[PDB]
This record gives sequence, structure tokens and C-alpha cells, in this order.
Amino acid sequence: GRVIRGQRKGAGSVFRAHVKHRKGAARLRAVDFAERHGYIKGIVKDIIHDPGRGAPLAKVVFRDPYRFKKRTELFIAAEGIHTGQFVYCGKKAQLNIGNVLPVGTMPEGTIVCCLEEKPGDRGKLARASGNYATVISHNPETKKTRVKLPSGSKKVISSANRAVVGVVAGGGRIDKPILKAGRAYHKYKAKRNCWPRVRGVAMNPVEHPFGGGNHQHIGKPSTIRRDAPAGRKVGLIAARRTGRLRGTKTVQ
Amino acid sequence: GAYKYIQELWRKKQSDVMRFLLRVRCWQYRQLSALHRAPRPTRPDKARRLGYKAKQGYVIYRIRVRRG
Amino acid sequence: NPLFEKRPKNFGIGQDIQPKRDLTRFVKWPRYIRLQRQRAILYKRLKVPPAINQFTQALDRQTATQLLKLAHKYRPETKQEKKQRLLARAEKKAAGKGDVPTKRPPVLRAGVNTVTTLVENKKAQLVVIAHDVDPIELVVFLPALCRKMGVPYCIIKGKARLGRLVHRKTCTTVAFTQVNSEDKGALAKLVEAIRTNYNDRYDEIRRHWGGNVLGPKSVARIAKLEKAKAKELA
Amino acid sequence: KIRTSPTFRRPKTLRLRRQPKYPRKSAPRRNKLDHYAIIKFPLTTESAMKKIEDNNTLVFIVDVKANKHQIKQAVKKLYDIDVAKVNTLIRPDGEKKAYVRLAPDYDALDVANKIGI
RNA sequence: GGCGAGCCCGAGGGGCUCUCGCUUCUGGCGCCAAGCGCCCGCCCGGCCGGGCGCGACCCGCUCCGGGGACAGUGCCAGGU
RNA sequence: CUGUUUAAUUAAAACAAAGCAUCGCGAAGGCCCGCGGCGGGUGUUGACGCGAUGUGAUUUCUGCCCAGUGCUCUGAAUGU
RNA sequence: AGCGCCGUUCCGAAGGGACGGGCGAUGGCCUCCGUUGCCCUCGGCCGAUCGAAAGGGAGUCGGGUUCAGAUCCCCGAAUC
Ligand SMILES: [Mg+2]
Ligand SMILES: [Mg+2]
Ligand SMILES: [Mg+2]
Ligand SMILES: [Mg+2]
Ligand SMILES: [Mg+2]
Ligand SMILES: [Mg+2]
Ligand SMILES: [Mg+2]
Ligand SMILES: [Mg+2]
Ligand SMILES: [Mg+2]
Ligand SMILES: [Mg+2]
Ligand SMILES: [Mg+2]
Ligand SMILES: [Mg+2]
Ligand SMILES: [Mg+2]
Ligand SMILES: [Mg+2]
Ligand SMILES: [Mg+2]
Repeated sequence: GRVIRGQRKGAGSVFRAHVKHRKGAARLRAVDFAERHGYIKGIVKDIIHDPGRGAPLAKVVFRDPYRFKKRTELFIAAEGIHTGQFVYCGKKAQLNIGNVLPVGTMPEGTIVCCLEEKPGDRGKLARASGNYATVISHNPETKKTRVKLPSGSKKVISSANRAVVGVVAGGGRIDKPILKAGRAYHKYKAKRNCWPRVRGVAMNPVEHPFGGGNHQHIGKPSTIRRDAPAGRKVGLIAARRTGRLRGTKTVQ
Repeated sequence: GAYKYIQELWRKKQSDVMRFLLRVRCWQYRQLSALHRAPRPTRPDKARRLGYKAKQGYVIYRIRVRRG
Repeated sequence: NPLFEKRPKNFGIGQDIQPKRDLTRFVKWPRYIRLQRQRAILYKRLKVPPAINQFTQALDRQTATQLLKLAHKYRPETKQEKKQRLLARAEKKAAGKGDVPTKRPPVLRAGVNTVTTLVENKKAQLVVIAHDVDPIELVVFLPALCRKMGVPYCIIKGKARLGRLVHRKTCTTVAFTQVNSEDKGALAKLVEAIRTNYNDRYDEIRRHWGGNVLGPKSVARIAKLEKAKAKELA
Repeated sequence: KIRTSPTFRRPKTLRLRRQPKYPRKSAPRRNKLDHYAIIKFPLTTESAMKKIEDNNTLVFIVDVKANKHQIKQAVKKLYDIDVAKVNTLIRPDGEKKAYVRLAPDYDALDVANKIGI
């Protein structure tokens, strides 16, 4: 039959990111000599708003120790930082809110954000607004470090990758309800075309595996396995359980 | 005088003296481009029995295709 | 003395900028540069067969200089003096009506086919085998063949230097077959030294494997772990 | 030789100047668009005639491959008269219409009577 | 390398065993070298304009890290 | 609730909507496109995110059943 | 298999430019200047190129003129 809505995301025709008004990708400095054997001062000029992101962007200018030129980068603004605050980066940088330093230097229990999976990919984990990771379980031999992620998962990562100390500013963004369709339209128009949200039972049988019949009923079990083909995975995908929760996660 | 020795060394191409050179040449040719020019043949006996004569005009290309 | 002050600069982290250093091991080299460098490093890392580890085990430079001083006056003629000898011998035989003015011309033989034929027919007194042949399969049969036919062979480093004694880019093989009376003793001494070096130790080189050398960072890592193991034992 | 930069690029080689052994067409192609081929037809209509008295300006029909400089040079090399400015339009039949204003020292009526219009 | 610490022997000193360091109140500035030691054509033991090294340690065989005989790729076979 | 919908027979009690929830995914990943490449969309993105779903503001509520069909987890402990 | 397809910085030796100095040659009034060749030194392009007659984009306005032109043609007055 007809190609479902779930398969049309991969075409990239009208489902791309509305990426023109975004100011730039929020990464750290690439790793160099000064960020592994010392520290270097940088000056935050301002903080701005990246559209599609509720977290504020921070425009921190640096000084290049090799050729005389002031390099401008784009950090994720931590909570409580202000313009003119000297952001310090490197290995032996003193631990304050806004200073990025490798996780082997910081002690356990340090609440950080914008950390890295692999050492040297300029910040991947914990980048949404108001989220943080918990650093525990350092190891002298076999240089690893456990981090508690915002989903509750404990991931063992390397001990050389960097992380800015603090939480991401803009926390509590999901406290207010959207309260009408208009703010949802403007929010998703700012982010990307992800809002033709039509009910799969309400749509046609030839366009979705659930819809049709004289009554709006699903008819088939919505728990559909991970080994399903493309276009079959509708509803619950590989659901180990369903219904109301009991406990917190109960998953090791 | 030599090309029969080159052929007989090339025939049993599973032996330890040949498979090292074969692995080194496969790495060297895989890390090159897909279609390019080799300035001289690497199998002189096989090239000469296919028709290579060492004079101005005969050009050896090295080319890489994908199996399957 | 009037003003002439000193203005020192401190080149640490977080202060005045770094000077232009050598930057040799950190420049992004092109494709073929990286290919030849990691090709040499790949031959150094991986285990080579015992028929190609004979290369880099070659003759020392004093005996190679003696060999070049012997081979300098058995040089094959180039095109200019070849045509000169042809025209001069033709004019002398046309002037004198002579039959056989030349008794025996001494000249070495080059080329792998010619040298292989001469060692199979036992006409070669000495074999010079070049090192820098990039298909090694063209060369690998020659040492065992010279050993089983009893002709002494010497591995030498540099095929360009062996081509410049034959007036060509590559020569790859030099066969000493004919020697004069003033050179027979020197060639006998050279053949004695080469049979001492190569043919008497042919059963030694054929058994030994070459290569199997790790990189110096990993060697220093293993040495640091060995010093830590000695600290644990003591 | 110390390579301070971490990027290796092309050396400035010696690009050879082109010096061919033989010419490719044995002769220069002659100028088809010369002074007798640029300015083709003088226009003798009512408004183009009125421009001679009221404008001190001649009206010509020109091939479309010419410009103001070539029209000005063609007039100065054929009629030996000075040119103030040339206003060119494209007449919709396919030709160019050129209004050539002359110097105040010259007389457009006298030039028109000498050329025959 | 001591303007530094260390654990001991210990008279000066020894380095069994180890850490690198020369930027943390400030919305400033920082590049195209100062100095030193040599080498040249010039003014009788003077003056102009240049080149090298130290400043900026030496060597090495991967640009540096993270995986790594796994993942993937090609073919065959069984499920769905 | 405002909005949208069968242009050329329907304007709705239909669709959408904020809210309520559920499931998959920590990037060698989840959902997909592609005949092909470690090619692409999400991704200038990192669980307050992305993707797929049921219900449809607020108040009060979310009864009982895993027998069946699904989904998921586990032990080469054991049949095929 | 293939007309070709993917991709726009990814796996690229992807700048032919220029200040200053030195050496050589030529030309012009060899007074004094201008070119050409070589050497030293400098030089992120976010990568050729296209893409708006409503986006960005320096600078013209007044009067008169024909049956049909108008900030365009004539006069006068300005600017890049
Ligand atoms: Mg809530
Ligand atoms: Mg919804
Ligand atoms: Mg809906
Ligand atoms: Mg169906
Ligand atoms: Mg050739
Ligand atoms: Mg590696
Ligand atoms: Mg490992
Ligand atoms: Mg109706
Ligand atoms: Mg409700
Ligand atoms: Mg993914
Ligand atoms: Mg119920
Ligand atoms: Mg059960
Ligand atoms: Mg354009
Ligand atoms: Mg009009
Ligand atoms: Mg007007």
C-alpha cells in the first residue's frame, strides 16, 4: 500500500531541521596543549538564544597561543554565569561553575554537564536545558569514570574527556503547559516539521497498520517487536511492559 | 632465464614467501585510488605474455573493483 | 650602554605566544608520503619471510668500495664509445686488411635473464645482487640458485649505484665471468670474503626470520611495565 | 629548511610560457565588422528627419554587434565629423537605431545634404 | 632546574622512591624578537649594511587519542 | 474552546488541538530513506531530546482478569 | 554492467596572490624610473560556479518637446 508517515522522515524532503536561523553548533574547544597541560582564560562576550533550543548559547571568545588572533567559540551557557566572567579551561583549572575540565581532575559527586563520550569530540552528553550528570567511581589503574546520566543510566566512560561544571541554564522549561495550539505551532515551526501528528487509528487502513473499520479501534496488539520490518513498527516498539508504572525503573 | 622462475614462484601463491608480499601489496593498493597508472608492471612475466614489451607506448593501469 | 634594554619573553601557557618551532612530525603529509612512510614502518613491524630477510643483511661499505674499484674497469661500453669502437675497428681493418685484431674482450654481463643463464651454466665467477628492487619476486630465486650452483653472490645496497656502472637507471644484477691476470688475485680474495660472508652462512640466514619489531612507544611501554614488575618483585 | 606550518601545499613550480612551433590558422581572421559594415542605413522618416533640424543629430540603422564606441569611430572615420554622443535603441524589427549627436561646430543639415538625405 | 617539596642514610653530600612549575580578585594589552656569542665588504685600529647559532633542550618509526582480531564487508545456510 | 477538512453534492457529533500517559534509544544507538558506499534525514541534535502510539480542556475517578494472541527477560538447565 | 549516480567538506599536494630585501637582464631623456626571471618572508579557502527585474546594493532632478518617448530627447542645474 501507501508509504506510511513514519517512513517519510528518512527522505529529508520536508522533514529537515529549520536550521538557517540557528546561530551555530554548540561545541567545546578542540583539545590542544593548553587544555591538557595547563589552563587558558577566556572571556564570555554575551549569551544568546538558539532557536529550537531552550538552553541558552554562550559566546565565549578565546586567545590563540600560536598566532595572534582572538578565536570565538560557542559554549552551552551553564546556570549562573554572566557576561565578563572569566571562563577557565584546561586540566588543572580550579573547579567553579562554568569552568570545563577533564573528569579525572574533579572529585566524585561533582554535578557537571556537556560531557563527552570519547575524549575529544567537543561535548555530546547532557546538553538539554536543566540536565546534569553525576561523576562517581574514579579508577587510578584502567582510567575510567562512572557517570549517572539524566535517564538514570550509569555509563562507564574514559577519564580524559572534559565536562563543564554546573547544570545547563533554563531548567524547568517543561513546568509551564503549552496551554494552546498556537504556542505549539510556533514552537514546532521554530524547531522542525515534526507536527503532522494524526492518530493512526483515525487515518486510513492503506496508510497505517491500525486504522479502519466502522469503529475507531486498533484491532491488533500495539506491542510490536524490534525484529519487525520497516512500516510495521507502529505504536509500542519492543515494549517490555505496558500500563501504569510501579517503582522507579527496576532496571540494572 | 628468469621468467620461468617468476612464473613458478607465482603459481604456488599460498606459500609463506608469497603471501606476505601479497598482503603488503593488497594493503598498498587498497590505500591508493581506484583507477590510476602504474609506471611499470609488477608481474613482468604475466604482463609480457599478455603483450607488454618494454618500449614507449604500452601503459599499465592499476584498477580496483568491488567483489560480490 | 645608553638605553639598550633586554626584553625577555616567557613562552608558557596563558601568556606570550609560542615561537615557530620545527613542526616536522606534525605537518599533514600527503597520501603517497604517508603510504611510503607507513610502508617502511609496515616492513619494520611485520614478520618478513626468511627468503626476503636476506635484504638489509648486505656487504659493508669498505668491501663494497673494493668491489666498485674492481668493477670500474670492467665497465660495459656506452653508445658513444660503442660507435667509436665500431667505426675505429672498421677503419683499422679496412686500412690493414686484418682478420682478428681483437683476441678477447673482457666485459661483465647485466640483466637477470643473462645472470640466471650464466649461473645455470656455471660461467659466472661472481654475482652482485641489488637490494632496492621493489618486486622482490624478481630477485628471491637468485641467492638459492647461486648457492646450489656454487657461484658466490653478494647482496649490495643501492641499484642506482649499480646502474651507474652500466650506464643505465637500473641494473639489478652484475655477473663477473672473465677476469684478467692482474685482477685474478684480487677477485680471488673478494670471492673468498664473499663465500665466507654469504655461502658459508647460507644455512644460518635461511632459518632465521626477520622483522617482528614493535614501535618505540610500545617498546617503552613494555619497558616501563617491566620496571614496574621489577619494583613489584623487589 | 624548517616547515613551521602544519599544512603542506604545492610548491610554486616554473610554469612554462607557451611558445608553439606553428600557428594554428596561418593568418589573422579579418575584421568583418569594419567601418563600412557597422553603419548600414541612414533613416529618412518624418521624425528622423525632424531630428536633423531640431536635435543636431543624425539617425542611422546599425548592425546589432556594434556598440557606442564602434558607432562613434565609424562616423569619425567615414564622415570626418565629430560626435557628441550616441544613443542606441533596438528597433523591434531586429536592427539597432543610433542617434548620433554632432558637435556644435558642425551642421547636421549640411552633413545630411552631403550624404544625400 | 631549586625560587620547590618530599621518605631515609647522613659530615660536606647521596637520589633507594617520586611531582613538573613558572597565566586565578579585576569585561586592559600581548604577532611580524630584545639580548648574547661568531662570520663578511667598509673608516688605521673607528663607521654603514648583511648571514648563523643560543634564546625556543636531544632522539625517535605511526598527527593525537578511543576500540581492535571484534565490529563490518562478500558468499552460503536456518529463523522472522 | 479558536482552527482544519471531502476544490465540482456533506463544514459535522469528523480531523487537529493543550492536557493525561505508554514504549524504544547513552551515538559501533532508536525510528527511517537509498540499487550502491560505514552513503544520508532526525543531527548546527544528546533523555526538560528524538521517534512511534492510545485518549482528548477543568473537577471526580482509572474496578477485576496474562486463560488466549502479542511484547519482553533469563539460564547451552533441558527437548527440537 | 552502464548513460551515469552519491556528496559539498568529507579520504584532496584543492592560494599562481602580495609588502619588503638581494641578484640578473631589458626598455624609455640610462638624470631618474618601469617591466621580466630566481631566492627569503607573509597569506583558514569554511572551498569552483549558479541562485531575487519585490532581499542587500554608491550616485538625476526642474521645465519643455511628438500623431506615438520620457528621470532616457533639448535647455538649465547637480552627483557617483
Ligand atoms: Mg508533569
Ligand atoms: Mg499528542
Ligand atoms: Mg489528533
Ligand atoms: Mg497494511
Ligand atoms: Mg614508460
Ligand atoms: Mg592508533
Ligand atoms: Mg584495548
Ligand atoms: Mg457543504
Ligand atoms: Mg481529561
Ligand atoms: Mg540514531
Ligand atoms: Mg481500566
Ligand atoms: Mg504466562
Ligand atoms: Mg550571482
Ligand atoms: Mg507614454
Ligand atoms: Mg521631467
